[PDB]
Amino acid sequence: VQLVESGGGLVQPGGSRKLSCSASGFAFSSFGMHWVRQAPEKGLEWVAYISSGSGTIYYADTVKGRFTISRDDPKNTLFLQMTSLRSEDTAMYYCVRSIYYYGSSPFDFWGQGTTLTVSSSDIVMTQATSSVPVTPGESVSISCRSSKSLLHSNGNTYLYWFLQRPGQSPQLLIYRMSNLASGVPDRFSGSGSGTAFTLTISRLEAEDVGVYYCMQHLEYPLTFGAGTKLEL
Amino acid sequence: ASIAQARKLVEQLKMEANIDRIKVSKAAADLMAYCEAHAKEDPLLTPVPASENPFR
Amino acid sequence: ELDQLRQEAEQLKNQIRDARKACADATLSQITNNIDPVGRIQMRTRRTLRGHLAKIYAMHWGTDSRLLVSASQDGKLIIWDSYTTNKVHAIPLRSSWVMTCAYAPSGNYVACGGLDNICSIYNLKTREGNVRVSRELAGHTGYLSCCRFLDDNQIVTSSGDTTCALWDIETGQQTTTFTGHTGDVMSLSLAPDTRLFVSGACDASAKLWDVREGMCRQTFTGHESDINAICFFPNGNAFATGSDDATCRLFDLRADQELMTYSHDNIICGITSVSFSKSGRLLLAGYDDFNCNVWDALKADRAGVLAGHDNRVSCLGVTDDGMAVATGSWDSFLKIWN
Amino acid sequence: LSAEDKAAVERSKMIDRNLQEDAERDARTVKLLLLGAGESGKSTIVKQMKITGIIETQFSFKDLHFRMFDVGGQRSERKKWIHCFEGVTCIIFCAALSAYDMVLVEDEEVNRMHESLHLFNSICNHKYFSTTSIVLFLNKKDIFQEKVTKVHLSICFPEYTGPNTFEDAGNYIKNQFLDLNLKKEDKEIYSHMTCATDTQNVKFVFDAVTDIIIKENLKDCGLF
Amino acid sequence: GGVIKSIFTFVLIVEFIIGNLGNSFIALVNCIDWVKGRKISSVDRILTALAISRISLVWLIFGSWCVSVFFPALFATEKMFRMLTNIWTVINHFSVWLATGLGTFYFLKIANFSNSIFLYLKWRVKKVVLVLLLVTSVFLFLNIALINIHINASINGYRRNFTRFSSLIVLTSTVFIFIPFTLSLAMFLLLIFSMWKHRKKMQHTVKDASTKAHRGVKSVITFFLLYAIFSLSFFISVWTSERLEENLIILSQVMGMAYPSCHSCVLILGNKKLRQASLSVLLWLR
Ligand SMILES: CC(C)CCC[C@@H](C)[C@H]1CC[C@H]2[C@@H]3CC=C4C[C@@H](O)CC[C@]4(C)[C@H]3CC[C@]12C
Ligand SMILES: COc1cccc2c1cc([N+](=O)[O-])c1c(C(=O)O)cc3c(c12)OCO3
Repeated sequence: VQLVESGGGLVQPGGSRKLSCSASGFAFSSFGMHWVRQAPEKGLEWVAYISSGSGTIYYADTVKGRFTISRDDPKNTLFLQMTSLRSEDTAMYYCVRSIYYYGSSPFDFWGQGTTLTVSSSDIVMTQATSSVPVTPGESVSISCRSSKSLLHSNGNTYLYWFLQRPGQSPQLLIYRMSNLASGVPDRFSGSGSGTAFTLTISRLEAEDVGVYYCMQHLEYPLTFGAGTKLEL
Repeated sequence: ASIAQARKLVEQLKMEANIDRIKVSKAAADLMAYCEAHAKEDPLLTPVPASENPFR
Repeated sequence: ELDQLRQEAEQLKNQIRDARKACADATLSQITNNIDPVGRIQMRTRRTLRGHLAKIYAMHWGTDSRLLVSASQDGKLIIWDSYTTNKVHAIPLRSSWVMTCAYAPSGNYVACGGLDNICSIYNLKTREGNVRVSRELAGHTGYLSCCRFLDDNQIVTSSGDTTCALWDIETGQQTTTFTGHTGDVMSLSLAPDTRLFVSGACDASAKLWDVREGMCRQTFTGHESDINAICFFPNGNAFATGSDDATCRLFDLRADQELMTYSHDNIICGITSVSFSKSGRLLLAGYDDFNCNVWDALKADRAGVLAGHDNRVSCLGVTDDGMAVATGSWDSFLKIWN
Repeated sequence: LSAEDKAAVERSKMIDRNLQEDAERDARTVKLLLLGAGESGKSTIVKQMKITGIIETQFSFKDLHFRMFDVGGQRSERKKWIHCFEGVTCIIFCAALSAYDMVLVEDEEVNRMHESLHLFNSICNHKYFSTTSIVLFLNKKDIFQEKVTKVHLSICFPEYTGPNTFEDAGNYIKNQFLDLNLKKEDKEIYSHMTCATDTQNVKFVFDAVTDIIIKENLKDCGLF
Repeated sequence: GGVIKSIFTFVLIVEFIIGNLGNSFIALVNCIDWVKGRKISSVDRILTALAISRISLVWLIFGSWCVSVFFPALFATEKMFRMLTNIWTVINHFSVWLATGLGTFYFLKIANFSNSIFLYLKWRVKKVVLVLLLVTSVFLFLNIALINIHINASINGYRRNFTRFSSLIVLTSTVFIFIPFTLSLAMFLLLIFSMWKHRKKMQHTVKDASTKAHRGVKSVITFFLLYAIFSLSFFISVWTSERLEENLIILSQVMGMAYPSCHSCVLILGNKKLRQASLSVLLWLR
């Protein structure tokens, strides 16, 4: 599976562009396709979300109305039309596929991403731990706090853990705060009380080196954490 | 020919005719023990309060 | 001499009958005569599943007792959700005429067989996100009547060529065939210990097998018509059979004989699907008169009528935790009762 | 509901919509079941009509996409999988006219014509086939025409007393098949004598199927 | 004059009884079938709706005659005249368009063509008939508004200072009842054309008997010619003939009872399930 994207670059303030994400190796027409940003030296913030069949449309409050997201099932391509751009939009844009059921893994795959350069009520989630000095073979846990309790009435908690290797894209580690994502080593695990969470990690290796984030999927203004960094 | 089939049938009957059997009363007692031991944990027979019922 | 072999077979049958009579001292009624009545079991349609365009021929649950798979004759294998009415998946089937369906105990595979003569394994969990074919198990020369999952690599399959076979998925060949029936095998039930399974067939005889050895240990005959359903007792040392003679029979493995007959004068229609409750006290049979009759297994007294279908009840499924009884009939609906 | 549950509901609605569209597409396609005895012309019918498991023949005629299912393979007692084909609109039966004087190789006492007669009697009075109409195809018309001079039909039917002419013998075979229909009220049998070379067999099936569709529409409305 | 008025009263009574009998037959047989759980189609549901609409219409018209004979002083206020005109428009629109919707059901299922729109309607016939009866609401509202305007003009003329107003509202109602009548006639003509083509095709190939079963019409066409000539005669009599205003009310109610009464004798004959129920009732009688 691959989601290599295109578009973006150097634009003037208040310009227009059309970012594209190209799909391959998976059933694009059945997946829910998100757009996630990343400020050049900051965390990620959810921006847009198309649904299968374009039935559901959602934007972040920062880009509400300013941006429009659309999909092209016959050609397996995502779009994010942008007009009246501002300086806050300098970001490491990603296209993210999220499938649509329980027992399934939303945000399972992340694209490679394109670079954009600009010239001159939502549940907040924080990780005050920030920088963590780590050594290989030592168990280290990452804590994430939620402004609103994440235990929905259906008994299914909504918390997603990602690890970003340097110069790479986020890869899903934990979905629903407890389940392990496919292709992830069994060392990773998750537990908590529904409001305060921990991402327990076993003996650490070079793969675990990176920066970790936590996302809520309960209320659709999906907010990522500040980003706890694990330096070796 | 059919002689091989008849021999196979007789052999199978030999295996069915040599295995041990228990008295039907003992089997009935065993089924009673199973039914009583798990009667409290059978929702269909003993409806579980609707709070725990996932089909409200 | 063929006559000599026939005489030996008759003598051995007489010996088996003598031993069976000797081991039988008191029928199940005498011991259960003093047991408490089960009561009037009443059920309501908690959830009705719609979306099938043809008659539902098979339905199986999952390990979690939350998911459910249904096979109709329009070539659709919809994976439902009994907790909330929701079509998780919809597998388009090349062979529309499907008579059996199965769900893997791990929950990653399903199966579908009909007059096509193939146990098509489907991969529910995948990186591409859509359900496709794992492999096509084409070794049977008869129609696929029932199939059940031993593991993620082993599936036991019954067919209309009077044989059954254990398949190994990673190779896709018959690991061990089961032979000895002389009639259309209808239904099989893997025992809880995943070592034995009973195969009731169309010769009014249900044959027990052991998967590992691959040879038939016990044979049971008390019926007079085709056995159309089978289901192990939850203990795994007994099983029920539903046949076209409108009678359900419970057999015990150790004594090797029929114990109770679940027959009523008002029932003329033959059973199609038989399943047990979690404790085994309750025997649910999907009869041919558009109704599901609920039988007490220990005492032959009917205790409920799940009459909610406008056509023949073909498949019956009781949850692993015993919290729901899915009844799929030919009116193209599935109903969850509790 | 939560966001994941909302996505689940959207996915279920999409699957339902796709199934509804599949139902839309299959409205004009129509499901026939082909049956007959051994070497009775079933292969001839299929070959004409286009131009183990069960075989499927797909063929079109004025927006009617017929799917015919042949269960010649997977031989069983047939009382165990026939209920699958209850919803079929038509049973295309093939009967060999030339089988009156040719008996079964396995049992010469069992005339193949009589076997076809008995199997039609089973089909036309069956639990799941009360309402399904039958399109009757007497194949081997040329062979039967040649054989009507050779062998007297009385050797096959003890009740045969008519002249051994192609016509009268053909109608006698036709009635021997039709008056098996004890309830000649709901199900209707359309009898055609095909000659293994006729090009209108698919044309015959077309208007027979349209007639059956109209009959079922009247029955559903109650006007019939 | 008086003799024709008495004849109209007697035939009005007879039409009331026959309408009661037909509508009750349909309604109670369908209710009995529903109460013990047989399969219920859509044609029988539409028949239930039509039967209840027609029995309500005949009850309204019979109450009109009752207040005509028992309490003429109640006509003397004209307020219940306004009320009865409004309810008559509402229920007559409901009944006539319900019959039209049943005809649409028949045309959509019985007929066959290669047109795509016809295929869409045939597949969704249930939604088609439901949406047809739903969109008849605009026609119903227009008829209420127009008849209310006519009666308001009539009282305004009466207040300033009738048969002429009655004639004009009669013409308007005739036009807006021809509007669904034309649809029913065209639909039945297309159905007849399709069945004629099917008859020709079955004559060319193997054969027809059940096409005569659909066109049972042992008295349906005999009904309609008599109804057409009777309606034309009454229209002409109101238009130009003399001494119809004296017996205008009774003749109006009996002619209104036409579809309500007789027309379900016709549904009984056409409906084979209903005719089987009627045959069972007749066998019980003997
Ligand atoms: C032939 C087709 C158009 C049928 C039309 C029926 C019309 C013309 C008939 C049917 C019932 C009739 C009404 C029945 C009763 C009354 C009450 C009376 O105090 C004034 C006339 C009035 C209000 C009639 C007016 C005409 C009427 C509405
Ligand atoms: C069972 O119902 C019907 C069976 C056969 C014919 C008709 C009919 C029902 C109606 N209808 O809806 O009242 C009509 C009408 C009409 O007035 O609509 C006009 C007609 C009709 C029919 O045939 C000639 O012209």
